[PDB]
Amino acid sequence: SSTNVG
Amino acid sequence: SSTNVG
Amino acid sequence: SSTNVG
Amino acid sequence: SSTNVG
Repeated sequence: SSTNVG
Repeated sequence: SSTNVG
Repeated sequence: SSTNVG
Repeated sequence: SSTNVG
């Protein structure tokens, strides 16, 4: 899984 | 899964 | 699954 | 599944 917040 | 917030 | 918020 | 919010 991956979570990316710019 | 992936969650991307610009 | 994927969630993308611009 | 996918959810995209511009």
